[PDB]
Amino acid sequence: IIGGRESRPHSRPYMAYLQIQSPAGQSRCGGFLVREDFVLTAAHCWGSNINVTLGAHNIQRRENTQQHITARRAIRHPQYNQRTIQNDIMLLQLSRRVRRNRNVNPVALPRAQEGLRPGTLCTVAGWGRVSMRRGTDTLREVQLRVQRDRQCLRIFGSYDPRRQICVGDRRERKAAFKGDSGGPLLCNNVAHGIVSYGKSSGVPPEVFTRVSSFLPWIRTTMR
Amino acid sequence: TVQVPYTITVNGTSQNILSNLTFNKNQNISYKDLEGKVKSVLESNRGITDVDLRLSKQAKYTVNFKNGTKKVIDLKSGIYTANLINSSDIKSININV
Amino acid sequence: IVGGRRARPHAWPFMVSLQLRGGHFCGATLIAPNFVMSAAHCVANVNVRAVRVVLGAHNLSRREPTRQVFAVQRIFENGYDPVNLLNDIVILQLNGSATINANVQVAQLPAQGRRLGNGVQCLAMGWGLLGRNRGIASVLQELNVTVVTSLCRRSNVCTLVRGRQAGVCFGDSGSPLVCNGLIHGIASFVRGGCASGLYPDAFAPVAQFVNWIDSIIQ
Repeated sequence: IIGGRESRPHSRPYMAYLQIQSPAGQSRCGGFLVREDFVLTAAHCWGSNINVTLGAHNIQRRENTQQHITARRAIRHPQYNQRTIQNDIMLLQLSRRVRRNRNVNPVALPRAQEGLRPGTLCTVAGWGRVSMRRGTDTLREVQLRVQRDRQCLRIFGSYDPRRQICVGDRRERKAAFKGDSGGPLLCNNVAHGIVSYGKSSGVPPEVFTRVSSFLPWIRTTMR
Repeated sequence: TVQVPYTITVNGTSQNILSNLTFNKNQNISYKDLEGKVKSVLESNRGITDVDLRLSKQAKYTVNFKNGTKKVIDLKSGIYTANLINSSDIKSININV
Repeated sequence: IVGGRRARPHAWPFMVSLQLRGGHFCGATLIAPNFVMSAAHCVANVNVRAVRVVLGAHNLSRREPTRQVFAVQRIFENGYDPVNLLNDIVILQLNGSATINANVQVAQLPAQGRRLGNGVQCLAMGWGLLGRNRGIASVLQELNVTVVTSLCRRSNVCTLVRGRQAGVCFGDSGSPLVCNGLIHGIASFVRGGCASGLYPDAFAPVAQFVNWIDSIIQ
């Protein structure tokens, strides 16, 4: 998280921390629990084999609170375009169910088919890198502003406001950055977006997947 | 047994993922080897294939070393250096296509 | 070296191996008892603190008694351009002088401005990869090669192994090119891959830099 402050421990019990095995190395993402056995994340956080971690805060400590679960399935969206990062939404189904409690229980998705409204302040969170050289052991969070879809249509070649949200004041140093992919964008304690891409420089605005544009496919999939 | 972080930029956009290339610690490799991993992650992370690299206007990666130096390498240039380079001297890799 | 043979033990007493923990990463030549010569890109992205200079080696896997090891105390470059691969030459001052013997000797340089012509017979060498796969050599390899002029630069010295896929490979950077008993080249870069059989290898032309080399070593 760029431009943020350390999150209060377990104040956000839906956060997942994904460890991903690639053909050539490892990748690390965030995600969020949307049902007691289901994690919502990004689709470019897919790997052959994915160890999920719930209920953590200091992710580099072997904590009493954490639950370490592997992903039974990794369901990428069928129309996910790798090249343009279009339809960047993946469901992870856990290999055993979580114990609901103080530090592990899901966040709500939106009621049918409402993305967002410009000007709105929302919160994104994750264990992503905080700068070009350092990362975090701990969950950190920053409060971003929803932008007018004009901004992104000028800067990103493949931005689609039907399925994506445009987020982040260009003037502030506030964004989600590397390692935050698949984290939730919360407004009113509802996950309206999934952290997806932006410029490599961290320079806002950046693009989130509009969760509510895939509500039919999420229910279907968990069914 | 070491992790080298890399970033990929394709057509201006870059996924917000923390990506790592695994290397055996303290292992001397060449820039063919480095190019083949760069071509690898370009295909897996972004669907970017050799004919895509060829068709693009310019495609390169930059290796940032821990001694604050950098080396910038063009993927469409045929040229590369007959030097072995140490895995554990690499700080990070920036791919840009 | 790709397509080469093992050299007679200590046939080239000026051959040098530059090493870090993981071992050899470039070649080099002894040009004075406290001065070795290698290619610029060899050191540009390494920490010179750890470069060890191995004089008098033959099989890099073994303990050798003939060996002598120095650190680099100071480097000298002569307008290195890392993008264009121009003036790809560097001189390293060791933290001591070599005990010259049958296994450690100084090589002999050409005259300033002497340019080699198309067809000259030369010898290339190094502990580089033995083919496009496989690993660093153990025993120092050598290869008879022919200086060429087509598909090259006036600021480079190219070689070719006609009708064979042979040439330098990774780990040969900074290794000498020998022509008429003199060191005329410094192994610099390849094209379209090791041992292409189509594109010549490229050596930094040592004779364009002779005045600069002399003044530093006296």
